[PDB]
Amino acid sequence: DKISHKIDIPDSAWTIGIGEKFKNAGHPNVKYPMIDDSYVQGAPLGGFGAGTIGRTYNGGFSRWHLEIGKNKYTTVYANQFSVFQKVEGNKDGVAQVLYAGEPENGYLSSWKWDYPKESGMYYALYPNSWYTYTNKDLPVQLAVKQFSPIIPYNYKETSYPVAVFKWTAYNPTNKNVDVSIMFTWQNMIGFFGKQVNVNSGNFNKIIKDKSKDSEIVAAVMGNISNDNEEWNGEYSIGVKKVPGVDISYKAKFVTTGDGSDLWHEFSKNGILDNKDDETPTKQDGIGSAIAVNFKLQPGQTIEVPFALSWDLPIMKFGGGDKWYKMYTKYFGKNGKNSFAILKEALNNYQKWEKMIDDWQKPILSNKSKPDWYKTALFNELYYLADGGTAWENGKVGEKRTNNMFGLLECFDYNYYETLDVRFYGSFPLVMLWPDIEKQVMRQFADTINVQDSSEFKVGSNGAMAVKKVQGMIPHDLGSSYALPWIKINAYDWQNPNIWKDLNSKYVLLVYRDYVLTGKTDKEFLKYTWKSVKTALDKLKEMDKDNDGIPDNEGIPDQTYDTWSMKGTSAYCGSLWLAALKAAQEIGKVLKDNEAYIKYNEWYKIAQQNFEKELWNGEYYNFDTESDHKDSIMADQLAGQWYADILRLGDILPKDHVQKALKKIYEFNVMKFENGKMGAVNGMRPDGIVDESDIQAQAVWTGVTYALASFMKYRGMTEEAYNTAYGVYKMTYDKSGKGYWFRTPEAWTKDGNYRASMYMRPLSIWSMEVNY
Ligand SMILES: OC[C@H]1O[C@@H](O)[C@H](O)[C@@H](O)[C@@H]1O
Ligand SMILES: [Ca+2]
Repeated sequence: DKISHKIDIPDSAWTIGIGEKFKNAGHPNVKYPMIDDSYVQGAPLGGFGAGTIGRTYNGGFSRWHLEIGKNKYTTVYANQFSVFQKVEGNKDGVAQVLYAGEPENGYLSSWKWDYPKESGMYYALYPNSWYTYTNKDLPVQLAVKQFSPIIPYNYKETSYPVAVFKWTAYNPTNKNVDVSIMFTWQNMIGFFGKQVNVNSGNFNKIIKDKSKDSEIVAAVMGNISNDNEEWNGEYSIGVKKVPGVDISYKAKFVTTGDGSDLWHEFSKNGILDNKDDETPTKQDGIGSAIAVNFKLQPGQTIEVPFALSWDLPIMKFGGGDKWYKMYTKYFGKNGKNSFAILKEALNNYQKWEKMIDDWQKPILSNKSKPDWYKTALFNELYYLADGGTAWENGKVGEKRTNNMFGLLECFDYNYYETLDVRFYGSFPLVMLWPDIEKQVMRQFADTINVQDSSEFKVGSNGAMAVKKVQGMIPHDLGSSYALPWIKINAYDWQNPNIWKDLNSKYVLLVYRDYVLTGKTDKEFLKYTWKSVKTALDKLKEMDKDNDGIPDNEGIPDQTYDTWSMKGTSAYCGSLWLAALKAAQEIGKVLKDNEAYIKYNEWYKIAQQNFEKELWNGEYYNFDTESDHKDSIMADQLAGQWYADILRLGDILPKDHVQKALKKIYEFNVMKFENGKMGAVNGMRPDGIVDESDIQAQAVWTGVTYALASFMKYRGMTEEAYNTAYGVYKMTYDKSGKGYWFRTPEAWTKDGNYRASMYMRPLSIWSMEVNY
């Protein structure tokens, strides 16, 4: 490996060998079908609301999130980078697809597949990833840096459906070498969203943009139809000329054939036929190819950028609603703009690299923080783009001043912005894209007094319940299978209208968003104040025994939606205390004296009673009435966690908080697989895992990172990092379970999982709240 020193890979990048087999991978631990796309994954490409494309460490374009809200894992084998190399004065050269694999069927059988093992590495530090190619049969070594412009406090480039591939080639040998790099892409119009005739009308064209001292050559892969539908638009790939390189292209090769129409040209001398051909296809799949060729002298390096764009302006949801995607604000809505997007990237990618370096640098340059932590912190952010993210710029047909946003909980449970989960998972948004975060919270504020009296069947018990009760915060803002933002509470396993955490979590999220954006946004507090008061007043009515605290009802009436709580719970009860303290503080800011007085009085009574009912001398009991009420819950003081972040002070005595966190570390972490897998949710006082429910005996990745945050700002530094380390290790390490770029909700002690690609572990960013 002589190429690594010509490029700049941070030491904290996650790494794996190209073609590496992983032996220890986890699988779903549930009874019902659940997504398992394997460990062959990589950092995604694409902006927020754009649809994303997962290119794996083996090089394939395989995890397709272009249909917003859907996860489709299938390798489109035509989509590749390939290399030709010939030592000057040899008879023949060699050509190789840079993919550690081959197709299932006979299509593209002419190409040289099966990039060999031990011949390159993949590196990822989201939003950047890299591949190096150090192959004994390729005298020139190559690397590529690939990324999309995901940039905090930037709501423009961050939305773009674009990826840059910046190649570096270096000749360490004593001979001249002829080198070509070729990007191939299938015209994927009709890959999703088209019910019949999936290739029909697809056509490819070549654009040559020759301005002064500059040239871009691109293929635009579209359809002759001007229908404004989810399936229609354009893909583009292309390259920018640099000194020393020539460009060649082929507009049309057949992807549903043996591929020799393209490959006979490239394998001969690395130079394509430059044949334009706009003939539309009928049944056959087609694609385009863009190549560069250059000669490298001994010791010489060259850099060449390629790019990929996709203008698919319309997202459709299963209930029928069609929306424009966010990026259409900047490029237009007609679906004929892929070249413009591509050109913008090719002309500005160096600036974008610098902007990415500027935001990563403060963390990367802090030498008190271990590299493993940095690996997890940046790489967990894959989910903001990859989580079915929807960001609308208008309903198709009919303009407001805001752009509605939603991130899925996950794909298995296809719910937008699940509030009991976003309590943990929305940290990166408040800290890095706060205008989005406030928009999401205003969305929730608007739903609080919605009433929907129609009934649904509750999954856990078969009872019928009202869909949405006035004054109760909803569980979620709909499903991609139905009507995001319009039909809320898509979730039905439990009835969220009787949850005891949603209303308190809502208030805490509101006050968080004010505090962590500098305590200046009074207008945001004003917008949400009526909803905050309503939320707390409604929850207070669920106090059945007059101790001033809502009563859990002996069912799973909160985020641990199979783990029953009864009476006063540490979890919901601490959240209630913190929510009351937040509302007091908002009361003061807004000069609502009577609210301050009321919530202050509620707080004093509740706080006194919480302490009396649950403090046992070492920790706070799980609750006052359950069968294992004295279990040690990892999340028992979630309210105090948030109160620390919100600078609300002590809701409980410092000494007791400290004792409880020490107990959690000593038990839930260190007595669960030697502290190498995170914090188990429930432990019995004798040091054995609580087995009363599957949730009690799992580690929740987001709970655990949040607990690490809580420990850290209570000065338990070693405990904090050791607790977080088990999550990092299981996710990313060779001794883990192979969950990189699909961090799950939960795993049991065997390492097997529930719900890959989950929002909750974005809570790692709560470990950085001074950002
Ligand atoms: O894993 C537990 C989670 O399951 C999801 O299906 C629910 O939508 C969440 O509210 C819950 O917290
Ligand atoms: Ca009560």
